[PDB]
Amino acid sequence: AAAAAAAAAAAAAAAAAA
Amino acid sequence: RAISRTSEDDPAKHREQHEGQHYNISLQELKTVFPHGLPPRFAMQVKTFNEACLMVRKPALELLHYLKNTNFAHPAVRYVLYGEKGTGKTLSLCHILHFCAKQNWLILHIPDAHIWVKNCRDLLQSNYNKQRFDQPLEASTWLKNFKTANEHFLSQIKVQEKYVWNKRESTEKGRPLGEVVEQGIMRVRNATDAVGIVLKELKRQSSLGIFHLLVAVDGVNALWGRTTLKREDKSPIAPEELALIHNLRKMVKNDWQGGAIVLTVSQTGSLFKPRNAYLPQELLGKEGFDALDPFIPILVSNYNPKEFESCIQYYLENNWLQHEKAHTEEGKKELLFLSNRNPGQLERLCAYL
Amino acid sequence: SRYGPEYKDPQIDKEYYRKPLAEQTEEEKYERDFKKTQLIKAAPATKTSSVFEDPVISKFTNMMMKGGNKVLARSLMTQTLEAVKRKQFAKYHAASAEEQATIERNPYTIFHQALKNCEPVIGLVPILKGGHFYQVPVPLADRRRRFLAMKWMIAECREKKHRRVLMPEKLSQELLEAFHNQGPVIKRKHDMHKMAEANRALAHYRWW
Amino acid sequence: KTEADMEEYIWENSTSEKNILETLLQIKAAEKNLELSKEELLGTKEVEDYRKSVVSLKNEGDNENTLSQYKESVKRLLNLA
Amino acid sequence: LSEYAVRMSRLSARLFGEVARPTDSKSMKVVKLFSEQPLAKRKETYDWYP
Amino acid sequence: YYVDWKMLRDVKRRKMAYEYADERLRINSLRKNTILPKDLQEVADEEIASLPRDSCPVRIRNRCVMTSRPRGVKRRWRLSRIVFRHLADHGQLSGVQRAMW
RNA sequence: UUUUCUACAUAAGAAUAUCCACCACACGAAAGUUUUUAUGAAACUAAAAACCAAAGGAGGAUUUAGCAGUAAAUCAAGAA
Ligand SMILES: Nc1nc2c(ncn2[C@@H]2O[C@H](COP(=O)(O)OP(=O)(O)OP(=O)(O)O)[C@@H](O)[C@H]2O)c(=O)[nH]1
Ligand SMILES: [Mg+2]
Ligand SMILES: [Mg+2]
Ligand SMILES: [Mg+2]
Ligand SMILES: [Mg+2]
Ligand SMILES: [Mg+2]
Ligand SMILES: [Mg+2]
Repeated sequence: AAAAAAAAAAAAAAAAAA
Repeated sequence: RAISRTSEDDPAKHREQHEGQHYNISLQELKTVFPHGLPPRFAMQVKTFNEACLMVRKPALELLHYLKNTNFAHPAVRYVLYGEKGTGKTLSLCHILHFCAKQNWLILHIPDAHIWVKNCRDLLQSNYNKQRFDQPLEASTWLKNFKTANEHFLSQIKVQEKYVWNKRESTEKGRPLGEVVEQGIMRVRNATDAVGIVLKELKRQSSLGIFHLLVAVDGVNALWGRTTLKREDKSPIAPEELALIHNLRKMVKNDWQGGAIVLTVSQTGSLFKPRNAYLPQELLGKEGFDALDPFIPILVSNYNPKEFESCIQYYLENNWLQHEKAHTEEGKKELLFLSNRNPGQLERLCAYL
Repeated sequence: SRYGPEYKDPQIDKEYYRKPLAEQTEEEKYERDFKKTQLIKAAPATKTSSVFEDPVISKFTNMMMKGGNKVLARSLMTQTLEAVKRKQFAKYHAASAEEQATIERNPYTIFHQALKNCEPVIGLVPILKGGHFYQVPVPLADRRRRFLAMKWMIAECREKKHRRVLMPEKLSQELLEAFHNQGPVIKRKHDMHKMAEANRALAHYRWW
Repeated sequence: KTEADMEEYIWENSTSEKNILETLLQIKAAEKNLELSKEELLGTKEVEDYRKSVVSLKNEGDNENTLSQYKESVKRLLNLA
Repeated sequence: LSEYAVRMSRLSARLFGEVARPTDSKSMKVVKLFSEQPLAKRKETYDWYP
Repeated sequence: YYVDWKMLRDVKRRKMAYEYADERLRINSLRKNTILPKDLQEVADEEIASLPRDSCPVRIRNRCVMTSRPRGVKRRWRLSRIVFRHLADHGQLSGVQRAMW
């Protein structure tokens, strides 16, 4: 049911993850 | 030289320094006090000796001493007997049971709760209770033992309700409870609803000074545990789903006055519990221990040296040890070691000896 | 035979080792035992120093055992001894002082006596002579006889019981019936004895 | 967050809290004391020994000394000595 | 089982980079198929013979 | 020369099966999935059954590499049982020995 | 029946071809029928359910194995 928003991009750029 | 049966028998007047002595009980006493089950091994003991002799133990003394000072004005107090397998819990429940049948109370006894949760031939469906199942056989048997249990009080009670057994049959207020009990015995079909009705009317009428209610449920963990019995869908059913359990739960809630509930948490008959778990919160689980409220956790342990020597002497007095070398000190050291002076184990070792 | 022939059997008896000082030849003998630097087989799990264990009961236990179950066979033996015990305690309290002096309540002595009564005196071996097999009366060793007793007991109380009926029940029954000599086991013993008299002439064919 | 999701047993909003408050409500109704408060009941030392005993029982687990704590706290609470 | 537990789990998968949304037992095979080296591609297979 | 015609066949099979591995995988992705609609999956079905029959891996046999024996092979050395013994018994297989215990 | 089922390590509860008037029904289904699942391009292959519950009531002549951690019974792993 519930679809929660996880930001891949924010934590990505921040931790050198993208 | 040791003392065994030499205690003078007064279930109420039992003295702390009379520890480890066997008081005697009659046979008609056995028929009136225990119409319900007595532990099979001990039943064998009695039938074999023709004498029912029972040893006084420290937890039994303690729990009787908490039943002397009972203030019936206060809400019902919950006691719990716990211990390792074969340590004498049910005989310590029986000590109480017959002492309180001698003070003339209303005795409500369930020999094993587990029997209601497991191995049921007939499982009946009832929507009267909103999707609940009933056990005609078990209910009938319990009622038939309850009838012989207390006769005096079954005439004295006046039931106040309008009760419907069938569209063609009913019982209306002002009836002695014996009539309800036997009305449920005769008709096996509704016997469960009869047990539940007996119970809730017992709890209602327990506020008066006419009722002193000792409720003994052995293996209480069978109430909040997991159930083996199944629907035709093969899907397992909760213990909630059972009429007998649902009603026997209400009897432990301590909502009422004048009564006392003495409980025993069990292993030997259990379901889904490991064999080495004797501890109350493990057997009862989260549901059990949380819904069991503040209670008194009485520990039941193995024979100490004196208890042990007294039991051995009691067996020698009945000449139940038939081994030539069992009269030596050697034999005692060996029985002590092999049994670890555990009562059930000692009985097993002396049975074939 | 993970033991070389060098290894002697152990003597488990405690009484033997506890009270040595009164016997010369035996002092010399077990002196020669240990001082010979003699190797000893490790005492078996079955056998104990227990004051309570009867080697005959243990043998019987074993002959009852199917598969690898000691636990189950020791169960059935234990239960049978208890059952004989309680059957005689039943027969004791429904009796009168005379019969209370007579009746035996030790299940061990009952077991033993019931086996002694059931053991055959004489036996039969087939012997081939002139292309025919004659059955011939043969004297038996002690061990062979005890064996025949125990095996006959167990064979009967396995075979002839009704399937509803448990083993310690039927076995306690037959133990008590063989105590008093009226058991079917004893009838078997007699069939042997009678077959051995019928053939007594043929006792000449035996060359040993 | 569900209470069944918890790694610890917190005394606040418990079931044992409601069972105790009902037990003491009925004890006050029996003794004919008309004094009724949650602050008064739960503020006592007894219910505090019950906090400690039941939190040590649920978190630490079944034990000899922990059931001795239960023994003592429920002894004091129910007036039996 | 709660909603809290499920939210937590969803977060765990999303974080560690495992499958986010709930899938069948039958569909997970797909992931397996791309997680691995397809059988005919292993050096033990195409390079078997000298 | 591979020792036998059969071995030749097998070499070819392993080559083709190497070549089409990507196609086969990509398609059997669709095929093995519950999430996609059946209408895609039937077309994808004919798609993978279109592929050359010698490209599918189940048609491969692990054969003895020297002697071409189809079975009695030990996977680790890719050797027939017979050839394996023949090498080991002259002690040309390092760390292999007869077993006593 | 030294059995079958469930819990569970080895002290439990129940079942128990027969009850009785009447079915129903014990042990035995590894076999078949249906539906699923695994592997695979391909299911005829293996596995799990539900239904079904048959012959078998300890075996003629004749025969095999075993000398101790063996026979017997039970559990697990591997090779391809
Ligand atoms: N005379 C006498 N015998 C006792 C006493 N307690 C235990 N025994 C003996 O030991 C056996 C133990 O019986 P139980 O009371 O059922 O023991 P238990 O703790 O209920 O055992 P489980 O039901 O397995 O948990 C009895 O059958 C008696 O033979 C006692 O208080 N007096
Ligand atoms: Mg008990
Ligand atoms: Mg060639
Ligand atoms: Mg192949
Ligand atoms: Mg069947
Ligand atoms: Mg089977
Ligand atoms: Mg497929």
